Amino acid sequence: LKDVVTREYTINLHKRLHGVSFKKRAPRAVKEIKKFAKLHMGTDDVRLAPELNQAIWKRGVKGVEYRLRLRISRKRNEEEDAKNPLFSYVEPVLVASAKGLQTVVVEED
Amino acid sequence: ARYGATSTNPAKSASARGSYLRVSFKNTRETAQAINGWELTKAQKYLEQVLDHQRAIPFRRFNSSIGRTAQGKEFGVTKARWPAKSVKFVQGLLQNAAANAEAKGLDATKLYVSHIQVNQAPKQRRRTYRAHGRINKYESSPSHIELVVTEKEEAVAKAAEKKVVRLTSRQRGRIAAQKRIAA
Amino acid sequence: RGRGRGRGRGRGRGRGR
Amino acid sequence: ANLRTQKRLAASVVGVGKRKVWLDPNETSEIAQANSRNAIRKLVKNGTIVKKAVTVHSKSRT
Amino acid sequence: SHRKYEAPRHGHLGFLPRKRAASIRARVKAFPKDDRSKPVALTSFLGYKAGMTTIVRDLDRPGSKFHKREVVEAVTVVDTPPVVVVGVVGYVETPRGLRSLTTVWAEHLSDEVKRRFYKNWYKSKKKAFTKYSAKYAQDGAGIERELARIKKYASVVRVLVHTQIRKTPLAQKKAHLAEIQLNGGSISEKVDWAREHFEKTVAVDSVFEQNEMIDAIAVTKGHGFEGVTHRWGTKKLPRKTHRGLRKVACIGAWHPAHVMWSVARAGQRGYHSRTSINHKIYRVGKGDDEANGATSFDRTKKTITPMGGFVHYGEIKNDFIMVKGCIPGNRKRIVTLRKSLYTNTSRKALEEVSLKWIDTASKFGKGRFQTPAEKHAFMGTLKKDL
RNA sequence: GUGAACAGCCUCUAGUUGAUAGAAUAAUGUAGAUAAGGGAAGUCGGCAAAAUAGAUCCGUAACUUCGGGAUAAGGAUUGGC
RNA sequence: CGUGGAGGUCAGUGACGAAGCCUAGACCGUAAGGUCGGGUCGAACGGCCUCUAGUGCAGAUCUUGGUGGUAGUAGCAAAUAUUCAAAUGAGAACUUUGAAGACUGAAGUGGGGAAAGGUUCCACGUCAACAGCAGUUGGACGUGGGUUAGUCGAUCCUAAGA
RNA sequence: GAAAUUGUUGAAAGGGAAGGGCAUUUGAUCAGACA
Repeated sequence: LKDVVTREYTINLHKRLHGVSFKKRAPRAVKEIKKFAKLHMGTDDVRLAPELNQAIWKRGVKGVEYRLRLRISRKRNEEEDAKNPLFSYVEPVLVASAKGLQTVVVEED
Repeated sequence: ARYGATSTNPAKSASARGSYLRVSFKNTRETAQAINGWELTKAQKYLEQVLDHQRAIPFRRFNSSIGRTAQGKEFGVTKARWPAKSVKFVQGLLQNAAANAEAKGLDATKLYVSHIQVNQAPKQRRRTYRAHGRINKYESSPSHIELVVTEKEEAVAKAAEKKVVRLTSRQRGRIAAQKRIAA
Repeated sequence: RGRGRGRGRGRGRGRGR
Repeated sequence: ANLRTQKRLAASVVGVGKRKVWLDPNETSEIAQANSRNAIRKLVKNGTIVKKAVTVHSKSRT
Repeated sequence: SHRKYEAPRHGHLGFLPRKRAASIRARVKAFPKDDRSKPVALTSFLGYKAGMTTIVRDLDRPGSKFHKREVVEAVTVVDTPPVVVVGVVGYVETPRGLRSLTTVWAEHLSDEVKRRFYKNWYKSKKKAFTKYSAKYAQDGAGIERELARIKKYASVVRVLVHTQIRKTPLAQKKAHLAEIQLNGGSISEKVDWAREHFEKTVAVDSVFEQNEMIDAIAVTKGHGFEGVTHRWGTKKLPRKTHRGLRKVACIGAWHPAHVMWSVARAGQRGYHSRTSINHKIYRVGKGDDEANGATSFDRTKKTITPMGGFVHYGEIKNDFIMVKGCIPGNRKRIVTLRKSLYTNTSRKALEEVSLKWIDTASKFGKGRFQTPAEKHAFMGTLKKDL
């Protein structure tokens, strides 16, 4: 069931970085998003866009936003047939504030 | 040549070895003892799960102060680890030993590992620096790895010893007394 | 040798009288 | 590739430090072929290497 | 030589070893002695600790200064949904002790009881008690022959009950099975009382009542590995102490050349089985009646759950027992309430407790309001509602 | 830039991002901290820690080799517009 | 009884296997020891009558060399901090590039010299050893390239002195 | 290409040491005379 789909999620990143060291919050937010994409998509290879890395590191190590609006798209794997046939690409969504939005399935239009 | 103590048929067997490999001797011995006697097709699948931390290698002899885990319940032990460096070397000889099988003409569905042996190699010497201007040794423990895969066979050997009968003069007259009376 | 391994001079340690 | 030596030559040719030398990541094939200082001047002319102007230190609050 | 001065022992030596309990449900080591004249009734009950609140009541204690005066006391709230009898067990007397003889189960068992017998219930075929149900397919002689053996032998009879976990806000989904001894007379009537109660529910007011002194049996809240300073309460070393100060200086003498069992050492703290006695019942509430938190002196329409519900537990919707004082164990823990083993007449009991007010403010902070209508009256109107 | 200041703190030019990592957050530690009421009852011993702290104005004893003691002791003020 | 060598002898043994080594295999002697079978090995060795001595080891905190238990244990925690993508490659937490976040805060982790080191400087190729993890990288390994003065110094003068 | 030390295989034993002496059982193994 490859069934390539693209959805837009809202991750509560405030409750995932609770009681975390101030010099490890931004590095651990990268690891939490890859864990977030593994649960909802099932793929093991999760690629984060460099623009989304700028969003996490916007306000230093101890400056991660409480909520982030993401866009996770599941694609097909190429270039010498790695272990999984599908991977997840996570992109940021430029909105005013990610406060009050739910999951919306974006069709391939 | 000149392998270890093997009791298999050399015609239906294939061998491979590796010398002066810079891997831990204690870590390699536990992985060799956790794979001996297994089928070759199940040996390669089990070693891949160790790299993914799905199954663990049981430590039986060199297991002092090792942290215990829940993955040792399969082998009935408490202390187990995941020696990833030694598995990548052990599975590198399993691929080489399996490749020699089709060259000899062995069907891969029946190969099981029958003999695997690991022993110490000459050490590589370095030095560390301690307090009060002292110098101690700082050495690696390499190992020589060798293994033999053999085809599995069934129904081997009937026709045991003949068990020659020794009878005395009185016992022959006793066994001939029940014969003339009953069965 | 170094600042450790102190045995000899002492305020109230070994090698007294 | 290894463009460590190309960034050192481009710093002295342009006249700024190594922190202000920019190399095109999509054009990394022909930068590795520039081994001399004469070829480094050639890449600046065609925009392969830019100047990467200074960070603004405003004195408006002062 | 002598110490330098005499000092009391640190800790109690009877509570040893301080190891982790063998189960999350504490065992009932003793039961009240049977009286043949009394009717057949339960000796204990099973419930879940919800939380704690505050009660205001009149003190009736002659010779005291607060006589005909109001006092505040801390009480515990234990959610006690009705338990279901699923079987009976008989125990015969042996020179080596008590020995179980015959266990007879009910014909139909709910999925909560079957959840207890499986560790992988989602993967199993749920075949538990399937061939045992064929004993009821006949005229009933297979069960009756096993039941008539309990009337002749088995001088001690215990009943099998389980909690209704689906009636609680917990997400644990598995019933707790336990043995409760029946205290009555005429051993034949004990198994007739249990036979009629198969697949039947008994409430909490049929076992306990108002102003009754009971005992609480539960497992202490765990704390993991703890040092010797908090596990035993030993004196801290001075600030000048090298190699640490939260330790014990002298752990023993030269002779005997061994560490004694009576010295304080670091180890596991908490998660022990404790039995607290002499706890008075202040309220026997109902789950089918509104205004559980109401009183004949307050008259306001409100139930016992605080504002926003109990912290980490939820809301009470079943019968409950209010117990004065503290109860071992934290919230969401299975507890076993047991009647007293002796008749107490110290005048701390035998008094009729009539409350005046029940505190129901929010336990998630410094609550200022009891009912949601009180918050709207004091604060008037807001931007969100209007 | 702040300020008396080559003090501490932040930034520009310039230079680095090199010190084995990952996962959890038991005891005991090392380093940094906070504590109601009492205020040295602790201890060989105020050890350690805490308090005081810049500037301006007021005020300043015994004693003295008349030079000092003296920032004596003890008080008040401090932003922004 | 045994060891190294010497005189005499057994017209001694031996590449059809001397010496040595291994052998819960066998025999003889109270014992020190001697003999045989089997395996391994490849060129010299023994019995006896006498001579001779650097002639017999479990110890000397013995000497030299080698190897263990401890033990995959102690430990690899100062100097605020790294993250994403791409490229290369058998292989990338560590290489290169881009982007982001930071630090040294100008008595600097900046730019130059003296003493000292001596090719560490630069390029290409390489990853067995070294870089107490790793490594495609390196002050590493291999092969080559590089230091241009009438004005900068030495050279000259004298000081304490020699 | 010995010993210390180590791996594999085979055999045997093991309730807070192991090793030893006398005697026998059990298992393995060996010899003699067959005159």
